[PDB]
Amino acid sequence: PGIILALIGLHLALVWFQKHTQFPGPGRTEHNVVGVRVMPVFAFKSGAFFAAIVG
Amino acid sequence: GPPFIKMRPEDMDAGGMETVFPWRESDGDGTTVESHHKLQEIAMGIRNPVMLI
Amino acid sequence: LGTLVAFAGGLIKNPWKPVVPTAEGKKAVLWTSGWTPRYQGETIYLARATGTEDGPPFIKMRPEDMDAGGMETVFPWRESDGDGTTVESHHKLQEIAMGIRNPVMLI
Amino acid sequence: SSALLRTGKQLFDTSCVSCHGANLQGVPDHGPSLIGVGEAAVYFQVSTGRMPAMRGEAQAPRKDPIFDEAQIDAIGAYVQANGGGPTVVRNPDGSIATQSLRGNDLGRGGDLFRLNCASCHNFTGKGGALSSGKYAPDLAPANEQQILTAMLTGPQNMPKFSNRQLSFEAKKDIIAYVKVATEARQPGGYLLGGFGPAPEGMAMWIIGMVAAIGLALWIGARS
Amino acid sequence: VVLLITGVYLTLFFDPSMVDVTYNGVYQPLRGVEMSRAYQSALDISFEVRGGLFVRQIHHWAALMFAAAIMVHLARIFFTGAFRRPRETNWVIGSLLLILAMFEGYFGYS
Ligand SMILES: CC(C)=CCC/C(C)=C/CC/C(C)=C\CC/C(C)=C/CC/C(C)=C/CC/C(C)=C/CC/C(C)=C/CC/C(C)=C/CC/C(C)=C/CC1=C(C)C(=O)c2ccccc2C1=O
Ligand SMILES: CC(C)=CCC/C(C)=C\CC/C(C)=C\CC/C(C)=C/CC/C(C)=C/CC/C(C)=C\CC/C(C)=C/CC/C(C)=C\CC/C(C)=C/CC1=C(C)C(=O)c2ccccc2C1=O
Ligand code: HEC
Ligand code: HEC
Ligand code: HEM
Repeated sequence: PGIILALIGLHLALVWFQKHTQFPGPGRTEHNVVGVRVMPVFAFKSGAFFAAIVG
Repeated sequence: GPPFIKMRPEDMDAGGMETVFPWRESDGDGTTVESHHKLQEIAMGIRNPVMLI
Repeated sequence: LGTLVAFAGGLIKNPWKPVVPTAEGKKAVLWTSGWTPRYQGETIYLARATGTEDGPPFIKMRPEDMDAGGMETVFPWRESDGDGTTVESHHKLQEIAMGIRNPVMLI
Repeated sequence: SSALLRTGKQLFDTSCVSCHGANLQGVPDHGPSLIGVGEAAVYFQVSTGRMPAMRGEAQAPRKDPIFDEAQIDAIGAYVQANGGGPTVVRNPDGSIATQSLRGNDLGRGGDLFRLNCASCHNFTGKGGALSSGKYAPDLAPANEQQILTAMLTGPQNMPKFSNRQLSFEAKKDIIAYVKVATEARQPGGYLLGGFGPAPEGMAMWIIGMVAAIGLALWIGARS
Repeated sequence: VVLLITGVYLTLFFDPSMVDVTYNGVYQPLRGVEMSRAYQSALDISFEVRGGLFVRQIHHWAALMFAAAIMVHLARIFFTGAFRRPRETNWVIGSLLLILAMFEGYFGYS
């Protein structure tokens, strides 16, 4: 569990600082990220998903 | 055979002390596993020991 | 190097050191079985398990206690082990019952 | 009226002689001799329905019985009159014992079952597969006398447990353990069949993962 | 996360020994049988702690879901091509995590 926790921390850090990938679409380029900000929306969706999985 | 043996009043002088435990002859000596369990539970009880003065 | 060797040196054991006493000296564990004689001519019975613990967990067998289509598991007895009354014989028997090379099929 | 096995040798002659012979001699093509066998073998083979059998192959399966109205007794007595095989247990009324064949110790019975019986059937008496066709059936619908006669007569490819290597108490205790293991609840929810992790993995993949992926499809947009 | 929480709960009742004892518990069809101390501790969790069977069942189901979700995530990463130039090392870390999860689940249910 300790090794797994360290590796998961490193994994999520690398994903956070190398921004996420995306699918080609209308306004998507290799130089921008199109989505929603964390602030109101993304934390909300993540927490609701957590609760549903626990359920 | 004996981890516990009975006592008589003459087995002590006027300046002696001794620790004693409850015997209950239905416990028997420590030969079988049943009597061995009974005796090992007698030996470990936090209110069993007694000083005889 | 010295530190790592001292760290990983308490775990290492030799699998071939003679520790098991037999009738030709002492052997390694991986070649003795419990069916191995100990003093050159001892009798080892084919005892069977009864599943009860009043006195017998193991009893001897006769050739007539089986028909032409039967199978039975047996264990080495060594009458010097006795029934499971005292703690000493109980330990001996519980070590007979758990040995990875002891069981045998009788056909 | 025990001096009447004229019935018995009225049904055998019209349902068995094509595969065992008129004198119970084992037609050298299909059937065994049936001389050393007794009433217990006939009872187990007919009451469970494995008898009179069609084509006959790696395993005769269990089917619906053909004979009752005390004619299983007729064939059993007729076959016992031609040999000395084991006999079916009886109660003080003359009927076949059901309740007297249940022991009172389930620990010893379960240990004996795990040592002798669980290898082919299961931990708790579900089925098990043998080589090249043959399998070991489920122990749920068999009653007590059928269990006793099964481990007493040693049917096809099942070993034969005499009354000298498995005494009568041992058999009664095994019967009691089997009948209790087939009739106890599952105190953890719906058991997925009695087997190990295969139904559990299937239920995971086909319930939990589809629920999770469906909620992921609902919450998140698709593009 | 759920695995961590339920395992921390479970560690308060488990005794990992291999010494032999006789059961003498509440489960009757096993009374008088000689068993190790770990098996007896697991039986005691199952039958003598209010809500222990529920917790160990949650633990096992969560382990299964952990493994399945890891495999589906790996399938996504592979098929969409999200392992290319900037992210090979993140792929490597994920592979190590997969191996460790497999062996951890094995050691757990043993
Ligand atoms: C995609 C990836 C595997 C490519 C790797 C690239 C490759 C070149 C690297 C080398 C790998 C080597 C050479 C060979 C790999 C083969 C094997 C030895 C690998 C070991 C572990 C491996 C890497 C794990 C990957 C397995 C794979 C990704 C599983 C994903 C399956 C898919 C995507 C699920 C989609 C949704 C799903 C189908 C919902 C429906 C449910 C169905 C029925 C799931 C089927 C199903 C499954 C999958 C069970 O595991 C299972 C287990 C026990 C009982 C039943 C089931 C069962 O029904
Ligand atoms: C301060 C205090 C502790 C001192 C104690 C004082 C002392 C005297 C008392 C002693 C008492 C001791 C013995 C015990 C105290 C504590 C004890 C009771 C704890 C034992 C276990 C206990 C029951 C645990 C309770 C806590 C529990 C209810 C809360 C759990 C909820 C938490 C852990 C959820 C966090 C989730 C996770 C770790 C955060 C990761 C960051 C988030 C999720 C972003 C992740 C994320 C990233 C990073 C992406 O890049 C990304 C990219 C694209 C899509 C998605 C994502 C995405 O989701
Ligand atoms: C040829 C078709 C066939 C018919 C019809 C048939 N049997 Fe059988 N019987 C067999 C075969 C084949 C076996 C071998 C057992 C096996 O392999 O399952 C057998 C086995 C038996 C056995 C057990 C033999 C043993 O050694 O344990 C008995 C008892 C028996 N039959 C009696 C009967 C009775 C009663 C009937 C109903 C009148 C009947 N048979 C009709 C083919 C048949
Ligand atoms: C894998 C070898 C094997 C062993 C060991 C074994 N069985 Fe069987 N058992 C079988 C086979 C094969 C059959 C099917 C015989 C038939 O259909 O004629 C069977 C049939 C039965 C049946 C009939 C099931 C029914 O629904 O009619 C019972 C009851 C039974 N066995 C009980 C036991 C008991 C009790 C033991 C332990 C003493 C045991 N078996 C050990 C293989 C075995
Ligand atoms: C991280 C991945 C983990 C996996 C995949 C995993 C998996 C498992 C599984 C499948 C079991 C079997 C449970 C049962 O059958 O009843 C188990 C048992 C157990 N786990 Fe975990 N586990 C994990 C983490 C942990 C952690 C972090 C802890 C403690 C901090 C823990 C503590 C325990 C304990 C004590 C048991 C034995 C208790 C019992 O069997 O009832 N586990 N594990």
